[PDB]
Formats: sequence, C-alpha cells, structure tokens
Amino acid sequence: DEMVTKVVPVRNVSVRELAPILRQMIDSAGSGNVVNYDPSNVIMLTGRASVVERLTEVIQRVDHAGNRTEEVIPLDNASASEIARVLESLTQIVADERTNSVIVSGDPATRDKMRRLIRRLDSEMERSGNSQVFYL
Amino acid sequence: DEMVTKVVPVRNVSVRELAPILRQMIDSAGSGNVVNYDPSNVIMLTGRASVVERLTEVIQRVDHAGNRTEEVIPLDNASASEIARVLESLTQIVADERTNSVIVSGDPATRDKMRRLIRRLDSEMERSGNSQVFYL
Repeated sequence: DEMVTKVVPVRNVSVRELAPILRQMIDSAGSGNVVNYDPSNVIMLTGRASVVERLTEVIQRVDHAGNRTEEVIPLDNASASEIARVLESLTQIVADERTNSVIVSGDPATRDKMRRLIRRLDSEMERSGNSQVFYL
Repeated sequence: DEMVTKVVPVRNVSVRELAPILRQMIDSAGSGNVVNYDPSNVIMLTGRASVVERLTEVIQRVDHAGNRTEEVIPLDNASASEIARVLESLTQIVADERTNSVIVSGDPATRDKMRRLIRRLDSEMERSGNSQVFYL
C-alpha cells in the first residue's frame, strides 16, 4: 500500500498500446495509482508500490513478447534477390547483393521457419540447370 | 508546501507532450501549482516547491529518455549508398559519399543494433564477386 512514484521505460512497445491493461488495473487497484503515457516512449507509474510492481512486471515481460531482432543468413547457391521475391510472395525480408545474403527480421520463432526454409532453397542443384549441352 | 516559482527548460521533449502528466499532478497536488507550456520550448512551473521538484525531476529524467544523438560509422568494404537503401528498406539513416560512411540517428539502444548489423554487411567478401574470370 506504500504510495510512491516509479519510472518504467517502455522500449519496444508503443506506450499507448498499453492504455487498456495499465489503466484497467486502476479499476481493480483503485485510487492512488496513476499511469502516464508519453509518446517519447516511456510510461510513468505513480502509485502504490505493489500495483506499479506488476506493471513493471507486465510491461517489461510483455516488452519481451514483441522482441524483434535481425540476422543475416548467407546464401551459397541461390541468388539472394530471387529468395527475396519468393519468400515475400508468400506474405520482412531484404536481400543484400554484395555478400549474397538475406536480411531477415522477426521474433525468434518466425526467424526459425525462414531459417529452415532458406536451407532448402539454398540446397545445391544436381548438375541440371535450365541449360544443358547436347553433343550431336 | 512553500509557494514559489521555478524555471524548467524543456530541451528534447515537445513541451505540450507533457500536457497530461504535469497537469494531472495538479489533480493530486491541488491548488497553488501552475504548469506553463510555451512553444519556445520551456515549461514554467509556479507552485509548491515539492510538487514542482518532481516535475523538474520527471521531465529532465523523461527528457533523457528521448535522447537522440548521431554518429558516423565508416565502411571499409561495402558502399555506403547500398547500406543506406538496405537498412532503410527494413523500416533515420543517411549515407555520406566522400568518406564512405553512414550517418545514423537514434537512442543508444537502437544505435547498438544498426552498429552490429553494419559490421556484418561490411564483412569482407571472399574473393568471389559477381564477376569471375575464366581462363579457357
């Protein structure tokens, strides 16, 4: 029940995405607690140190959920520019020409699938391209 | 409870971004305190020296949160003009031609990621460009 103010930085999450759940706690929490939404992307929690505690818990646990990191997957055989059109015809993927490598972005579960699907599209063709040579 | 006036410069933050949280304190603070929003980008706090204290605390702590600094990352191998198109196809980046270097802007956490992602796109290609030479 201790009345205090607390600082919560909101990094990955849009601070107003959290409008419902932080203020809906005030329904249950009652008075004394205030939640502040600043487009400079922090959320200022001022109130009873237990209820703010959860919203340092909730957000910075929820701020984990939307975590988006990028990784460069090289391509030994196929052209990165094809794979960037194909994988984007199914549904963020950007191809780097120089190193022949595909930049991918998403949560670690989505960056699993495209990492398994790019290993098959990079599988080596057997000897037979669209071009063959016939000795007459 | 001392009634005073105080000067708060608001540097990085839009002074009207702080309309909710400074005036919502007046709800809890009560009378005697006044918060002034000047588009010349300061916020004049006149009132009880404890409640203004926090809003010198809050803002100049919040004014830290949106801190945006720029840095020039050189590029030894790749062209800065490519990396400026690629890194901007994922989502501020401006490339400098002469020194072959990319200007980047953002908070120190975002300027971490692009600094790790530019180290891979600058990694040296192994001997094999899009051009090879076949001796027949």
